[PDB]
Amino acid sequence: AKQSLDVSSDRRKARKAYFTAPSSQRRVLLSAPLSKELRAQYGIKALPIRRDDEVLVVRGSKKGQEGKISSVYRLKFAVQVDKVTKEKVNGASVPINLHPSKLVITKLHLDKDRKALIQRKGGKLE
Amino acid sequence: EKAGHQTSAESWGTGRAVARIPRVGGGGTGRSGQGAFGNMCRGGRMFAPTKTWRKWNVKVNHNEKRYATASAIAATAVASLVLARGHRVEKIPEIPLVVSTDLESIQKTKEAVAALKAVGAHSDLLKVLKSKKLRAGKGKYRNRRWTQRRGPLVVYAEDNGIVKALRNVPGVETANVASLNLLQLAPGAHLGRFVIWTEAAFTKLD
Amino acid sequence: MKKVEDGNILVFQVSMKANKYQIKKAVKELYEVDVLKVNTLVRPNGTKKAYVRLTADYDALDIANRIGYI
Amino acid sequence: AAQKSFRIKQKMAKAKKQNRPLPQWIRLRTNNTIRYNAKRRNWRRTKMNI
Amino acid sequence: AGVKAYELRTKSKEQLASQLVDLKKELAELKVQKLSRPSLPKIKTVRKSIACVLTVINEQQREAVRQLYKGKKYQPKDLRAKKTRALRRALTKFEASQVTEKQRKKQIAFPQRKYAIKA
Amino acid sequence: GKGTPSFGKRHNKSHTLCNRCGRRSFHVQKKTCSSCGYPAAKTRSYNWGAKAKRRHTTGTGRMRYLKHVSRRFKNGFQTGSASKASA
RNA sequence: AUAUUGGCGAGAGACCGAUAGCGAACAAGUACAGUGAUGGAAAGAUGAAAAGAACUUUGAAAAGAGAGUGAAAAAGUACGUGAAAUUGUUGAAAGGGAAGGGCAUUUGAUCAGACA
RNA sequence: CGUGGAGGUCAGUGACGAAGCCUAGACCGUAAGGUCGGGUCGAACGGCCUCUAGUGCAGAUCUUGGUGGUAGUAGCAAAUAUUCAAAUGAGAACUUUGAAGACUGAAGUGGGGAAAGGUUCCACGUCAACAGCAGUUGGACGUGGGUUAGUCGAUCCUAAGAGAUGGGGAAGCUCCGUUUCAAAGGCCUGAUUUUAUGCAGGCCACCAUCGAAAGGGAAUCCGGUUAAGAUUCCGGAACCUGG
RNA sequence: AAACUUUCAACAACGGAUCUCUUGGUUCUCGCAUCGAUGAAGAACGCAGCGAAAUGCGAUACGUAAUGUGAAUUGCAGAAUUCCGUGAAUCAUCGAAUCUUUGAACGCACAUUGCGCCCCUUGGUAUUCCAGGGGGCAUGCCUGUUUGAGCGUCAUUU
Ligand SMILES: [Mg+2]
Ligand SMILES: [Mg+2]
Ligand SMILES: [Mg+2]
Ligand SMILES: [Mg+2]
Ligand SMILES: [Mg+2]
Ligand SMILES: [Mg+2]
Ligand SMILES: [Mg+2]
Ligand SMILES: [Mg+2]
Ligand SMILES: [Mg+2]
Ligand SMILES: [Mg+2]
Ligand SMILES: [Mg+2]
Ligand SMILES: [Mg+2]
Ligand SMILES: [Mg+2]
Ligand SMILES: [Mg+2]
Ligand SMILES: [Mg+2]
Ligand SMILES: [Mg+2]
Ligand SMILES: [Mg+2]
Ligand SMILES: [Mg+2]
Ligand SMILES: [Mg+2]
Ligand SMILES: [Mg+2]
Ligand SMILES: [Mg+2]
Ligand SMILES: [Mg+2]
Ligand SMILES: [Mg+2]
Ligand SMILES: [Mg+2]
Ligand SMILES: [Mg+2]
Ligand SMILES: [Mg+2]
Ligand SMILES: [Mg+2]
Ligand SMILES: [Mg+2]
Ligand SMILES: [Mg+2]
Ligand SMILES: [Mg+2]
Ligand SMILES: [Mg+2]
Ligand SMILES: [Mg+2]
Ligand SMILES: [Mg+2]
Ligand SMILES: [Mg+2]
Ligand SMILES: [Mg+2]
Ligand SMILES: [Mg+2]
Ligand SMILES: [Mg+2]
Ligand SMILES: [Mg+2]
Ligand SMILES: [Mg+2]
Ligand SMILES: [Mg+2]
Ligand SMILES: [Mg+2]
Ligand SMILES: [Mg+2]
Ligand SMILES: [Mg+2]
Ligand SMILES: [Mg+2]
Ligand SMILES: [Mg+2]
Ligand SMILES: [Mg+2]
Ligand SMILES: [Mg+2]
Ligand SMILES: [Mg+2]
Ligand SMILES: [Mg+2]
Ligand SMILES: [Mg+2]
Ligand SMILES: [Mg+2]
Ligand SMILES: [Mg+2]
Ligand SMILES: [Mg+2]
Ligand SMILES: [Mg+2]
Ligand SMILES: [Mg+2]
Ligand SMILES: [Mg+2]
Ligand SMILES: [Mg+2]
Ligand SMILES: [Mg+2]
Ligand SMILES: [Mg+2]
Ligand SMILES: [Mg+2]
Ligand SMILES: [Mg+2]
Ligand SMILES: [Mg+2]
Ligand SMILES: [Mg+2]
Ligand SMILES: [Mg+2]
Ligand SMILES: [Mg+2]
Ligand SMILES: [Mg+2]
Ligand SMILES: [Mg+2]
Ligand SMILES: [Mg+2]
Ligand SMILES: [Mg+2]
Ligand SMILES: [Mg+2]
Ligand SMILES: [Mg+2]
Ligand SMILES: [Mg+2]
Ligand SMILES: [Mg+2]
Ligand SMILES: [Mg+2]
Ligand SMILES: [Mg+2]
Ligand SMILES: [Mg+2]
Ligand SMILES: [Mg+2]
Ligand SMILES: [Mg+2]
Ligand SMILES: [Mg+2]
Ligand SMILES: [Mg+2]
Ligand SMILES: [Mg+2]
Ligand SMILES: [Mg+2]
Ligand SMILES: [Mg+2]
Ligand SMILES: [Mg+2]
Ligand SMILES: [Mg+2]
Ligand SMILES: [Mg+2]
Ligand SMILES: [Mg+2]
Ligand SMILES: [Mg+2]
Ligand SMILES: [Mg+2]
Ligand SMILES: [Mg+2]
Ligand SMILES: [Mg+2]
Ligand SMILES: [Mg+2]
Ligand SMILES: [Mg+2]
Ligand SMILES: [Mg+2]
Ligand SMILES: [Mg+2]
Ligand SMILES: [Mg+2]
Ligand SMILES: [Mg+2]
Ligand SMILES: [Mg+2]
Ligand SMILES: [Zn+2]
Repeated sequence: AKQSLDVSSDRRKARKAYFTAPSSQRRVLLSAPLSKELRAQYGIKALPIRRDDEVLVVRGSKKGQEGKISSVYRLKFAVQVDKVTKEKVNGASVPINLHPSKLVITKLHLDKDRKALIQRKGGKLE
Repeated sequence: EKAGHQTSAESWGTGRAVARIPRVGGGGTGRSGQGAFGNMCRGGRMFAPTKTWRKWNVKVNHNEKRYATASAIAATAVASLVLARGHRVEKIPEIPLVVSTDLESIQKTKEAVAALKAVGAHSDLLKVLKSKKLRAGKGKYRNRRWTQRRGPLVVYAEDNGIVKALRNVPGVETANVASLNLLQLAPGAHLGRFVIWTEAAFTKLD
Repeated sequence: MKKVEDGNILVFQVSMKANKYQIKKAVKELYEVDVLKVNTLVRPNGTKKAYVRLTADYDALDIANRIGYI
Repeated sequence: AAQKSFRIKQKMAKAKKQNRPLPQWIRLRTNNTIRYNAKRRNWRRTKMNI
Repeated sequence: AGVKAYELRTKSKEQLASQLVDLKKELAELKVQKLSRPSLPKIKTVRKSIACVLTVINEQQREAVRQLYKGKKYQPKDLRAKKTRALRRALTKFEASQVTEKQRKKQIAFPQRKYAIKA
Repeated sequence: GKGTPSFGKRHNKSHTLCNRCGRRSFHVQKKTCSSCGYPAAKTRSYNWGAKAKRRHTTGTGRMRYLKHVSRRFKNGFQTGSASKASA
């Protein structure tokens, strides 16, 4: 149960803020959970997905496949992996859009800033 | 109060082979010529527009209020009522079910559930939980999306943690004896709520 | 293009806010060139055309593919 | 009309520029919703009223 | 590319003017090229570069004036605080707090006392 | 002849474009605008015309300056600059 | 302490659910009418994903026929469901200046139940 | 009896198919209606106690939308008129070129303009809609190109008239007045040889401004040139105004 | 006997009801006090690599500067140096700017991109004419400065 006077349970308002969320706001909404191994490694559950990260699909038809996030397609609330695609009938190839909540992060791309994030959440890093 | 009425539309009088509701004037848009205002008109004002000064609340004599909650309390004894009301008390130790004042001091949900279970509420707790459904209404999109039954009502004399250790368990409610509310004692006006009384609360009753 | 090859005339779209003096001076300063006379018109899209005739010392064709077009 | 003021001509210019089909690439944008240009005017269907 | 301000502010006044003229020559050329070409995005960046340089020339000229007016009655209106028309009329703290000699005495002698009930 | 033969003589404007409101209700001979009142210092409007008002009130345009007053109010009409921080 | 169908920020409803709710859920005070004051609409929904039909064949083309994609084309940018009026084809029947209806049975078609 | 929402309950139904829709198949009810099967369908929904109302349609020359019979019907008949052949094209009564027959008959169906329109002009592409047959054509559709002035107009002037200002009315939006009951303004040079422009004469008291693309008015012509501009470009030869 | 008409059903039309949706509306409640001559509200016209609109912006034109974030934007193209970084972004925030022509709208006009005056400066052999660049000149009223008017009026000259 909410308890504060400044959070709204309202469904209309919630859908509205989702679908019209600004780019910066979607980076955080698009988080992926870490892998069992990465979670022990860094003592941390999840992180906003970020491009050159390495990732395992764990729901849906692509369950079990893996690769590198090639773009975080924030406009579409979706992520693309160079290694997970549709081959069309005309032989042309086309990315498939995946949701971070359906991935698992198996290798992080690290910055000063990424490390600084993991630390701010009280994690530990190899 | 202005809907249906944001036109300058006029009747056309008779002699024009056409019903005499007012009609929007002007030309060139498809709206013009059309029935206006009346309640049978697309875009008309409704019959008897609802008004905020409708009566919403209701006065009840304080003493009758009390008669009712007194009756309701009396019925939380009387197993068959409690049974009839839903409520899975077919194997609780006894009724009224009174429990140690130590309950009011539990801070932790998991301990709180443990205790309710021990004293016999396992099956009512399970009934809520087994009963979540999407509501059949349009209610479903007016902040009223799910449905579920009512669990036991835990009553205490002093909140020393219990109202907070219980607030997250589905269907379980808590009340101070000093208050005590008819909406909870007889949900939907059906006598019989399963009530678990702390001793401290059971004796404050008199 | 033809006016350039045949009439020693550079043709510019030019600011609405500018007059025959300002166009002349501008072309001169920007192009090291000498202007005989400047005709102008307002296009049917809200822009100004300047027919700029250079003096006979200059060769507008030459001077147009020095600025870099064709 | 035919010996005009700059004001009318300025307006006519804006009018000529707004007179064209949808730029077709727009049709392909994510969540695009515009089929065609619904504000297309024509000199012999609707008058400008200056 | 595109110029950065924080590098522009380390340049002399006359360097910045000169880079302005350089960019403008360049923009001029890009525009010649643009019409021999299916597409020409780089033009965008040179014209945002001009924007930047002008901003930085204006910045400097302004804080130059701002400072040689800092600390005098009367400075040009477009360096005066904006606030709001009302706020900008509006008694100053000083004027608002003006109190009569008779008031002042009364305030001194008989101020609101801190007190409490019990005994 | 009061109908269509006479509609053929309609080729002269009673109103042109109004400088202040753009509308083509600037009555030429009267030299005043039937919509916004130009060149009256004030703007035409009437309480018996709520639609017209709504067609023209503040917010139906860009609000080029007023847009920003509430942010500026919110932060107490700040002056100066933001400083700096880290990572 | 009082007011508040305006403004900015918020939390809500035994409220409406696209002919309803504000006129406007959409490039709506738009498009469009009027010399002018003013008047003022219609218009939401493929699918999880365009995977928006490669390729063959007939055709001047639009398209058709195959193929293909898809959980489904009985979802094909005419797109969820897809009523009625009204229409085409197929099948069955009746019909000497209307048709339709009531009680009853023949004839045809069709079907439940119950036997053990 | 039935409908939208509400409290309770049946730990009710459901992607192994909710709701909805179809169905001279079944069953219950005197009836309002209720139940089933089958087909279609795709995400939600119902029984019972109770609460609540924007709660039940055949009508209102009802409202909005859709749809028929009428009916392949009335009709597509004013303005004298069309024809042969080639070419192009999937396709030619209707496009293009040739031929022929005619018409308008300079009070024009010719050659230009004002108002109005606003790109319709011109070129290339080209037919889904539109041009009440057609269409390869178009004032349509797509993409482009195109309007050049010291001398042509505007701009200047004044006309009927409009309309600020000192003022006078009016609660006021504003109304009156226009030289009016006003301390209403600027030119010509001299005086400067600190110096740039203060004073020395004398005048002139005319006291706004808007209002004509037909009235008044400084000044340009011929020849050539474009797909589309031309008294505007090019060639030549002039003229006016200011300095 | 067909055709035709009429009834039923099946598949196909026509049409868009119904069911289920809902970033809209409607009503209630709580908190707050900020438009404008420092040029508001409103208008016009413009501005993107490829936009007609809506949204945004003003010749610095779907943006400049600053700050926070920490790698996108995405219809296509693009840059490529921007990824352990004074640093991506149609991001958030916003304190500094730019802000065409207008509008109470202010040199005069305005169905005109019409017509003056003043100052500084540049160019044309120029205090005087022309052209370019910058900066100015509305009205009422208040305090003050300066210059003045009137036998309205005081004193003081010889
Ligand atoms: Mg918190
Ligand atoms: Mg986090
Ligand atoms: Mg997704
Ligand atoms: Mg009313
Ligand atoms: Mg009738
Ligand atoms: Mg209504
Ligand atoms: Mg329902
Ligand atoms: Mg339920
Ligand atoms: Mg009490
Ligand atoms: Mg040559
Ligand atoms: Mg000209
Ligand atoms: Mg017409
Ligand atoms: Mg019309
Ligand atoms: Mg940048
Ligand atoms: Mg001030
Ligand atoms: Mg009459
Ligand atoms: Mg008429
Ligand atoms: Mg008139
Ligand atoms: Mg008047
Ligand atoms: Mg005015
Ligand atoms: Mg309110
Ligand atoms: Mg509340
Ligand atoms: Mg509506
Ligand atoms: Mg209703
Ligand atoms: Mg409506
Ligand atoms: Mg919506
Ligand atoms: Mg429309
Ligand atoms: Mg749908
Ligand atoms: Mg639909
Ligand atoms: Mg969709
Ligand atoms: Mg096919
Ligand atoms: Mg299906
Ligand atoms: Mg379907
Ligand atoms: Mg298709
Ligand atoms: Mg369908
Ligand atoms: Mg019968
Ligand atoms: Mg019978
Ligand atoms: Mg009932
Ligand atoms: Mg009901
Ligand atoms: Mg209702
Ligand atoms: Mg079903
Ligand atoms: Mg039937
Ligand atoms: Mg049965
Ligand atoms: Mg079935
Ligand atoms: Mg679905
Ligand atoms: Mg009831
Ligand atoms: Mg009703
Ligand atoms: Mg009835
Ligand atoms: Mg009916
Ligand atoms: Mg009837
Ligand atoms: Mg009746
Ligand atoms: Mg009817
Ligand atoms: Mg009808
Ligand atoms: Mg026919
Ligand atoms: Mg016939
Ligand atoms: Mg006839
Ligand atoms: Mg013919
Ligand atoms: Mg003849
Ligand atoms: Mg004759
Ligand atoms: Mg003719
Ligand atoms: Mg002509
Ligand atoms: Mg026209
Ligand atoms: Mg033509
Ligand atoms: Mg065709
Ligand atoms: Mg046509
Ligand atoms: Mg036709
Ligand atoms: Mg045809
Ligand atoms: Mg065209
Ligand atoms: Mg064109
Ligand atoms: Mg002349
Ligand atoms: Mg002039
Ligand atoms: Mg007057
Ligand atoms: Mg005049
Ligand atoms: Mg004249
Ligand atoms: Mg004349
Ligand atoms: Mg000639
Ligand atoms: Mg030419
Ligand atoms: Mg011609
Ligand atoms: Mg000549
Ligand atoms: Mg000569
Ligand atoms: Mg001379
Ligand atoms: Mg026979
Ligand atoms: Mg069927
Ligand atoms: Mg519905
Ligand atoms: Mg949905
Ligand atoms: Mg709401
Ligand atoms: Mg509240
Ligand atoms: Mg206004
Ligand atoms: Mg945009
Ligand atoms: Mg871009
Ligand atoms: Mg930084
Ligand atoms: Mg932003
Ligand atoms: Mg600027
Ligand atoms: Mg003025
Ligand atoms: Mg001007
Ligand atoms: Mg100036
Ligand atoms: Mg004074
Ligand atoms: Mg004095
Ligand atoms: Zn106006």
